[PDB]
Amino acid sequence: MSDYENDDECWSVLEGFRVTLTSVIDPSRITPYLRQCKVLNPDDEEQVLSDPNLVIRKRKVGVLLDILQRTGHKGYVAFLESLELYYPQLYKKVTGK
Ligand SMILES: [Zn+2]
Repeated sequence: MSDYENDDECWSVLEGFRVTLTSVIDPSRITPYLRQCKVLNPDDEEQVLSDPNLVIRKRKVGVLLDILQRTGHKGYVAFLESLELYYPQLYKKVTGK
């Protein structure tokens, strides 16, 4: 069991994509998927679903990534999974494969 992660590298790359990520990704849509991957907390699910309209989405996903970094690279893998599942063309941009 290690103290902290070095995945600040992984999530600072997503900052370079944040302008697209926070616009295209539905954070409230994938809340049970992120908890299934054990990268989202029950309290944070309640706080993301607190917006029924999701017109504030471009703030919501940005604050979501802040919380997901704290699960290390596992949040980043479950992130790329949610992209590969729901948004194929966005996934190809973010991973760049
Ligand atoms: Zn990493």
